[PDB]
Amino acid sequence: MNIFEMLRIDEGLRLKIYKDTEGYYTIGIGHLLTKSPSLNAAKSELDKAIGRNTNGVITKDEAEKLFNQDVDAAVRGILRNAKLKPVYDSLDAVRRAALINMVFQMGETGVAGFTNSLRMLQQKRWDEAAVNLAKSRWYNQTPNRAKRVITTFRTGTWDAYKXAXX
Amino acid sequence: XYXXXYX
Ligand SMILES: *[C@@H]1O[C@H](CO)[C@@H](O)[C@H](O)[C@H]1NC(=O)CCCCCCC(C)C
Ligand SMILES: *[C@@H]1O[C@H](CO)[C@@H](O)[C@H](O)[C@H]1NC(C)=O
Ligand SMILES: *[C@H]1O[C@H](CO)[C@@H](O)[C@H](O)[C@@H]1O
Repeated sequence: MNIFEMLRIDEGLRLKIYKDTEGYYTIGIGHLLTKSPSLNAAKSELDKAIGRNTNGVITKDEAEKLFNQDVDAAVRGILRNAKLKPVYDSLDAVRRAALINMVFQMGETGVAGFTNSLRMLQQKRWDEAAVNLAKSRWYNQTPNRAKRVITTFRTGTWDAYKXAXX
Repeated sequence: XYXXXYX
């Protein structure tokens, strides 16, 4: 498995607009539509992205397209960032996926702030990096996801990924 | 169903 299935486990999936934990309108696999409080604003952003009158509801193929765009944006973010790019360059593909997941969640600037953990990863110090990453605010606030992401950094394997909707 | 989650 791969970055796409990983983020599927970590982000959920909606075919109808919903409010994320911060109260923002979202659809698909964690695709933020707007930070405006207006549902009509969110729908106009969605209609613009999709090129039709969606009424807040998208198809699976449309969700998939937004998702691939957002994954590509996470990678562009890494590649543009002078702290992230050399770490990423040095990582194997599995650990690269873990870095992309973090950027997907919190943005390049957030991930770039993990200065010590990034140096540890650059030095292949996997256990130290995992220990250090678990000290963070991120880990405390989203531990289910952060544990899995951290195990992926630690092991370089997909082992951590191996109701309430429908 | 038809919508997603998880709630
Ligand atoms: C939905 O969750 C159910 C309850 O856990 C599962 O039984 C069911 O298999 C799940 N369905 C899917 O994951 C398939 C939906 C296809 C979504 C693909 C769109 C994304 C954007 C690639
Ligand atoms: C979806 O809900 C299930 C059941 O509570 C939970 O295990 C899983 O972590 C949830 N996924 C996300 C992305 O929140
Ligand atoms: C699961 O339940 C919530 C009800 O709170 C809905 O918002 C959602 O669309 C889904 O039906």
